[PDB]
Amino acid sequence: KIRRDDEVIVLTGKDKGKRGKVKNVLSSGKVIVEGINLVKKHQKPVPALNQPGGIVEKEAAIQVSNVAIFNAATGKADRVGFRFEDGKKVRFFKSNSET
Amino acid sequence: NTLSPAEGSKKAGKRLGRGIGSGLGKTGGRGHKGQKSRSGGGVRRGFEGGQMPLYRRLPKFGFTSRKAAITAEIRLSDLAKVEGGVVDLNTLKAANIIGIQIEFAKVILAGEVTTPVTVRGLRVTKGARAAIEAAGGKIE
Amino acid sequence: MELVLKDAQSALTVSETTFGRDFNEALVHQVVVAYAAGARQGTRAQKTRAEVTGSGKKPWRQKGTGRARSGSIKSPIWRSGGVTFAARPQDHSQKVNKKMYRGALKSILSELVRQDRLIVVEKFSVEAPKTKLLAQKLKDMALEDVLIITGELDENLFLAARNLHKVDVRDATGIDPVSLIAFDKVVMTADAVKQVEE
RNA sequence: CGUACACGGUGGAUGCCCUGGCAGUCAAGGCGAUGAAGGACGUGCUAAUCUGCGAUAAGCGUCGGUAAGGUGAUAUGAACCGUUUAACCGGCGAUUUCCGAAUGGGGAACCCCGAUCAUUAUCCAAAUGAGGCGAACCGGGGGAACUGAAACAUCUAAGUACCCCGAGGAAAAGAAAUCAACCGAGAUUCCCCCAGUAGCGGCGAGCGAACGGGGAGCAGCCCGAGCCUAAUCAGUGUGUGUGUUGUGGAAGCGUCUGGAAAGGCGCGCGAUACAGGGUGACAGCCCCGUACACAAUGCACAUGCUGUAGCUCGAUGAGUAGGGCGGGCCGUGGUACCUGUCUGAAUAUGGGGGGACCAUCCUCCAAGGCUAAAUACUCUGACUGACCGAUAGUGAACCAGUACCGUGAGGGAAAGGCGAAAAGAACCCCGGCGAGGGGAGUGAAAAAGAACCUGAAACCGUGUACGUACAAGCAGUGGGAGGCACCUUAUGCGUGUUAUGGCGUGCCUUUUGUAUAAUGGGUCAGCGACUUAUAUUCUGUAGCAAGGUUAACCGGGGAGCCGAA
Repeated sequence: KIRRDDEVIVLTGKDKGKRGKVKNVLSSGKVIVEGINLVKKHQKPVPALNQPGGIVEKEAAIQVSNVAIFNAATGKADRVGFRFEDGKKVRFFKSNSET
Repeated sequence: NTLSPAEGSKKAGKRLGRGIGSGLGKTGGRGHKGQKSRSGGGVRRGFEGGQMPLYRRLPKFGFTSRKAAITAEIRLSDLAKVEGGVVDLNTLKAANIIGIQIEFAKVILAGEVTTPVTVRGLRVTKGARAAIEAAGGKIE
Repeated sequence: MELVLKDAQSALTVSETTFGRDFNEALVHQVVVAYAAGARQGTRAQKTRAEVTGSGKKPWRQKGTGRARSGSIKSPIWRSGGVTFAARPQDHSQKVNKKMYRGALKSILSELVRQDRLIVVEKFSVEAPKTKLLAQKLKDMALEDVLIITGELDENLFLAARNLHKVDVRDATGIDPVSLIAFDKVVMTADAVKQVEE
């Protein structure tokens, strides 16, 4: 699954190629990564979608479908950041099949 | 494979008899429709088991006779001749389908083949005297 | 005659068994037409307790009416009520057994000794834990198209095949004509045949 | 103003979904005067509800598990805690104000004390018991009626409803003065059968066993003395089979559509693990979970062991058996059982019983007592269901047994869903105006905006097609003439609609007869009315065949039933 203590790599959105850590995950499936932000009116570095209106959620609203964590396949993506105190998870992290 | 099988689960196999429409059959479907013997059909059924009566009133009646010995145990010839052999008196009857908790019986020459085994029984009728005499043996 | 059995390797021959009964394709097919889903609550006429309540309880003018668990029954003028026009005490079936049901239960057992039918499998079949092994033993058996039919066995319910195409697992003990031949076709095992013989 | 349709609204059906019910199954099973159940009232920074607690108040402590996230449901603002490893999960311990069955007394929660009955009694309440609660089941007593008998006083419903008292997790029964096919069976209940037979009955309707057999479960023993020690009693040690949570746990693949797949299409896989749910749209191979594994607790039923401790001899219970009078009740017949009054034996060299009485056989011996084991329900935990789906289903999937009603007992609703996220209508104009919106913005498949998915009918508005202030009425049909309007079904072939003419008295039950001044409906949708055991008698089909089928319980049986004179 996806965690907040992990780094993601865009692959489709206009932010394709950008790197960053996962800010937070909502029960909606969307994930906001430290980097994919938008320029508000008074030019305030705050993530948000591009649409006119009053008060709307923050976050650029990224999708786990176009992201890139640890995909077991041939892609253009590269290294990705990932607990350790678990021990058993370290074994999976050591394996080139899981994490 | 991983494709939804054409079928296979519960209502699979053979059934009972002729092409049954739905569950055991009805007569008067739901809603409204004749279904009945017309007239004042409702309150309570017609018959009662007896009559009014006129035939049950006081015809050539009788009465309940006392319990009988509940004799009358078919022990026909053959089926005992073409079966087993000698010694067939009061001791070897359980082997055959002749063994009532009560007592007595009778012999009814169903066949004529000689055996010529002897048989007690405790009863006797016509034909009983015949056979087991011209063939041998002694009845009681 | 001698029904040739098959091992896990679907050998050409193993043991032998058979059943004696005048097969009736018309009757067996006359079997696959009666209750695939025919025990789903009928709608008879005269089959239960039903004891009056007499006077008392709750004040209010009311007449004698069938009351089962606050549910009306046997009362013609109410869902599931008395059917004045007797003869057909249930729900729409078919003008139709003591010899067709059972007789078929026997005739079916004879349908197995037929060429263009199933085949007996050794007892080791029930052992096969996996399901893929079955698909294989059914492929080499040259009867992979039997999945298009159904499947059976003996002892306990063979789980390892409950997934295979069309498979209503059942035991030789209590095998109604149903499992005997799903859609006038089937397949059983060794011990099964023996248990079914009786 | 008639009718059809179009756009918008009203309304809410329908389609889909559903954190709910309904039903079955397994496991498990009492609480309290060490004052419980329930209720009242507090308690979180704000919190009005619910839940958790309770003044160390949705919390405190220990151990173990677990883990970095956490501070209940509400994802708010503020803010706190956590590595001196919290939250959370399991067990246990500490504490636990006042009132409260509390019983000192009074009392609609407030003020002062062991109240009442009873046993022991150092008679000092000093030492103890009872006084409450709890789904049904169980035992011992009291005991109807309507109803059925198509009247009714026997009978029947009832030995039921209801009432009184009481135990357990289980009770009651019980070792035979029995049964009685027998040179036999042989503690008692329960299940099946024997019987719907014997028997009872205005013998009318109805009522209705038992012995035996086949099974489940098997255990026998104690009241005077003699003697001596392994029944019993007292005490000690103290289980095998477990309860919850966490650990050993594989897995986005490709193309296309889309904001997103749990799509279509292609391919592969799990299975001593072929339930279900979650994850942005139908993923058993994404996550949990299902089989599985391990550790924390409770129960630990039993066994072992110490001291007691065998065994032996004789007898065996009179106001009883039995009889009479008056009743209850039972299938109980002069031949069931029990209560009340009166009378009243013998005694094993005796007596009772074997469905009549009295003399003669067989069996067994009362008038004393105890006794394990074999089924019930379903609050609770878990699972399942070809069950229903929010005018369905429990009254309750939304504050519900709440709103609300009655003095009270009691009665008792309606209201589901935007979505990927958040939007849920910013900004501007008008106007008296946060109560009337153009415009515009939001959108995915929201033909989405605060009871928001879809969103019909009755119906309303505008508008369109077409009649229409001489017009006669089922308002059609065929024939021939008229016009207007449209050439997504080119062919002298059709529609919308209408002018005029020839004909034409809605629909449904009751009734001999109803269009009818016979009866019912204003309209609409939904809802709403012919079944569950068995027995008997016929009919259609089909296998087999004087043989045939079983029932309890076992794939075995053949009891038994019907037929065969």
